[PDB]
Amino acid sequence: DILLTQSPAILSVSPGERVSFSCRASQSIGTDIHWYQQRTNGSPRLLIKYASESISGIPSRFSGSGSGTDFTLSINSVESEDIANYYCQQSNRWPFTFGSGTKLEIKRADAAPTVSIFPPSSEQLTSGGASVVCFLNNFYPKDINVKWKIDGSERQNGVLNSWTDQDSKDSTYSMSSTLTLTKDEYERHNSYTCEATHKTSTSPIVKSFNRN
Amino acid sequence: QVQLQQPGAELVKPGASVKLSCKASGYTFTSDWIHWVKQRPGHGLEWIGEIIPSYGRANYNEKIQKKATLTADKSSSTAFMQLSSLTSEDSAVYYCARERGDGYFAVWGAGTTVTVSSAKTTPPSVYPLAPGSAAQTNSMVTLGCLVKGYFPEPVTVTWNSGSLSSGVHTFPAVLQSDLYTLSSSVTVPSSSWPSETVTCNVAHPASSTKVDKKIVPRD
Amino acid sequence: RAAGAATVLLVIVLLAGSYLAVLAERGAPGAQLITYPRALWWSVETATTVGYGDLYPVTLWGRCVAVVVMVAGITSFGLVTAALATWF
Ligand SMILES: [K+]
Ligand SMILES: [K+]
Ligand SMILES: [K+]
Ligand SMILES: [K+]
Repeated sequence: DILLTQSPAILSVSPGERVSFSCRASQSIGTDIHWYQQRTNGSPRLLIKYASESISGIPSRFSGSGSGTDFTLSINSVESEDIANYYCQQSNRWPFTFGSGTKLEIKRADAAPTVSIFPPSSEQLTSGGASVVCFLNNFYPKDINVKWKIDGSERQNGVLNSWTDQDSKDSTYSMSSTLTLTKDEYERHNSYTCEATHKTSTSPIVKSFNRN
Repeated sequence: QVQLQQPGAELVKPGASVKLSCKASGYTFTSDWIHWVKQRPGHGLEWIGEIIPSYGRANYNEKIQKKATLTADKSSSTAFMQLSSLTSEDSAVYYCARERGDGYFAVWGAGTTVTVSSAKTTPPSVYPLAPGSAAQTNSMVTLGCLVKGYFPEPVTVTWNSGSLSSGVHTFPAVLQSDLYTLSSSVTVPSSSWPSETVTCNVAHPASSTKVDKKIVPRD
Repeated sequence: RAAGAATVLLVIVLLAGSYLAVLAERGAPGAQLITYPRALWWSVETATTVGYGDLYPVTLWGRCVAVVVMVAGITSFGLVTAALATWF
């Protein structure tokens, strides 16, 4: 069966710059190669067919070239919406096979995170549970640290974090940090604070609120 | 209109089997082939097999253990994939795709998330995330909703029935004690809220549930 | 000049063939005769006996389909050839 090699697995480019994805077939497949785009949580979408044929609905920005064993998918002037995984697929011989995929990463300007802290809802408290949620939104680079403090004392237990993939809207990243406690544990504490430490600042960005 | 319709999710206990469906619409030709592709989280696309509805013949990827059996109903324009004796290795998103006999997948279904686990189904609890009384608002305000205690994946979160897309971030779910939890973020001009309503819609395919939660300022 | 009778018969065999050709050939690892458009160009150089080897079958049935296109094609061009000689 035909092996499709896509290397590098990750490609980093600056905004508006031209980028080229590589696809090499283990044997000659003429121009029987097709390219698909798959955004985070989305289904694959056909971009180019038979190595270089345009698909209606796809931005002119996208183009393909090559024949034989080496193929290229190019994007003229990359923009945020192009952030996604790209796969090649061959139909020269049975069975059809897919390349392992290349992720497009965009290197934009640094951006400090927008921090928001939210007290648990009354609806949740009514169930004997209390979740304190903190959003660290639209920052770059993605490297970032979050710290929790209850009544001035760092807290670690009950904290779960989640990081999004690079956003196809503005090339930034976001992170959520959730401190879950029982209604009781929550009732015997005054202030809850979330602190974000990011490259954009020598000092942490802090948001707090008192249960009263 | 949606050319290929697939159910959102299927929970299967280890060892049991499940039959996935793919309802097709739009032009149909005797030369159409319906393909199935498997994709594990964080991984690539794997071809499973294909079937030609007009004749009923199916072919399968020889490189992998055969878990699927493909069939098709011409009268209902529906293709089916029977997966049997599943294990956690079979947990993944399964897409169906249509090829006009010319080599490329013109269109794909939204995919069916299959989870192989002994755990039981559980609808999510949706809680509001409104700023505290001491939070200073800028020209923009950030709101959200907490979706926890659901199983299995996935859940789809939209704002104002989908009319609100810009300024929305839905974080990947985290698994703890056989239950998932995630939050979704939305940012709108500070002046528009609460004057203009903001509601999140949470759909959980596995439990056939969809609930709404209006986000209003704290008391 | 009932030659058009073969033109009819063959053009069908070309299509018939190209459909089965892809159906018989798929599933067989390495076969390239696996999409209608091309299979159709195959069926022509085959029925016209030109056989370039750019494409061809490797599965017992694909080969059964072949043998049938060839013949019918040889037959077709024969009658269509014979006819052209009479009225000329
Ligand atoms: K010859
Ligand atoms: K020859
Ligand atoms: K030859
Ligand atoms: K040769």
